[PDB]
Amino acid sequence: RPDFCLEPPYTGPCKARIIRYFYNAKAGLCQTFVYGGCRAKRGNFKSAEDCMRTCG
Repeated sequence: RPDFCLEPPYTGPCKARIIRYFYNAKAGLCQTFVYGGCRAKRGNFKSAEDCMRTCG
């Protein structure tokens, strides 16, 4: 599990409301967050599956 998996999700400064996934280490599963559309961090996934495969 890369360290980026444990960094908090980042919405960023753009104004869209795109649902993305992040790994919640406490819960042990990937959950959703609202992404603004630009300046994403590494722990920003397009599906629960991509998220679980990388961070799970």
